[PDB]
Amino acid sequence: IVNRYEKLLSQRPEWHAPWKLSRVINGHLGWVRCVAIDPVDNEWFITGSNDTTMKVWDLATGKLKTTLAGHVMTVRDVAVSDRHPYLFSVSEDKTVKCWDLEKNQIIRDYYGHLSGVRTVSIHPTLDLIATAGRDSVIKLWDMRTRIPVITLVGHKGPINQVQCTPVDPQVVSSSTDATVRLWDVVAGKTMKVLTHHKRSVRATALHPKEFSVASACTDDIRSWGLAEGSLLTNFESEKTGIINTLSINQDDVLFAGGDNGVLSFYDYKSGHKYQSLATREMVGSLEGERSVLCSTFDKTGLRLITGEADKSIKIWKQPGLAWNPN
RNA sequence: CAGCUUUACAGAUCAAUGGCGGAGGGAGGUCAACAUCAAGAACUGUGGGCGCCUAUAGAACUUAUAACGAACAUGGUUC
Repeated sequence: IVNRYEKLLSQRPEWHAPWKLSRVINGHLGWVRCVAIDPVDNEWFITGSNDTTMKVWDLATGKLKTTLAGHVMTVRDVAVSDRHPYLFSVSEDKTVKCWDLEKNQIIRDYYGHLSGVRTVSIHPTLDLIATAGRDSVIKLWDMRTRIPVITLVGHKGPINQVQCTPVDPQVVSSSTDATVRLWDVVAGKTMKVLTHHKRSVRATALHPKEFSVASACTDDIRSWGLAEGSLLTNFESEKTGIINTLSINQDDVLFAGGDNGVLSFYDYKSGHKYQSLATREMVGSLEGERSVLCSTFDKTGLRLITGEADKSIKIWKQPGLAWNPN
């Protein structure tokens, strides 16, 4: 309609600074298909991989702190907790393990997932984590009693990212069924099922200050306030690659990594793509490989960290692009 | 052999003041329920001074070749 387009044209987005590559830390001998940082501090960030390991990394130096070898198969995801000094990690060996960070050694392997487990999210407020695998089910664990407390049946296929919010919409799943769910853990049921994607929403992330949750199928990055479970915006992601990552920055600077490796940045809520970045790879590696598989920002937000399939981790420092809608 | 404090004693006037006072058990069970027993050598309250000082106090148990055991098993997890 003309009534909306005109309005869109009238409104302007804020000039977010562009992004330039800063650090590249070829250290893993495998994909680096998870990355995470400490809520409390931003000194280190760990990165689980197809190595089977996960390595810890000092941001400032870029130096490899230490390794951790508590899986058999490849690590798919990790989550350092704000409220406790535990690092949860999870691998396609079906193990959702829990590393003490006072001793850097596993403690509570949680057992229950029938098959390769894709993501963890620690609940920001509770002493409870949430994991989901190709199982097609998101189980919540009491961390003390290392048992699945509840489980969330709804989904009809493998479930990827499964973020935890502190409100009522306490889990924000995202499947290959292309539904992204909002659940009520307490009710033992769904509350609202965002079906707006076309394909496997293989990426989703909570906004820090804004109580919303960007989510990405093969192209269209939707983003939504999950209070009602209502759409907020659609991003200009029109011919970008298969969106692997979908991290959001503190300053409303949503990042999206592709299977292409084209690092695409967007103003959040606007839905305005305001940068593209061509990937890079090593002289030995192939041009098809290069692809940002996992990524996240620091708590401040000036450094984006992208794990790419070059067996690398690339950290990114910081005139905006013209609007032009449909 | 003097002095004062307590019991055992008559019969008292019984005020005065104390102390034993709502004055009423003891010994024990291979009997329970609860609490609590590894922490700044580490305890608990009380007010007052304003999470911390200063007086009150209380305190059973376990500990310095460090422990509830002058005793010694088995698991689970990683390496």
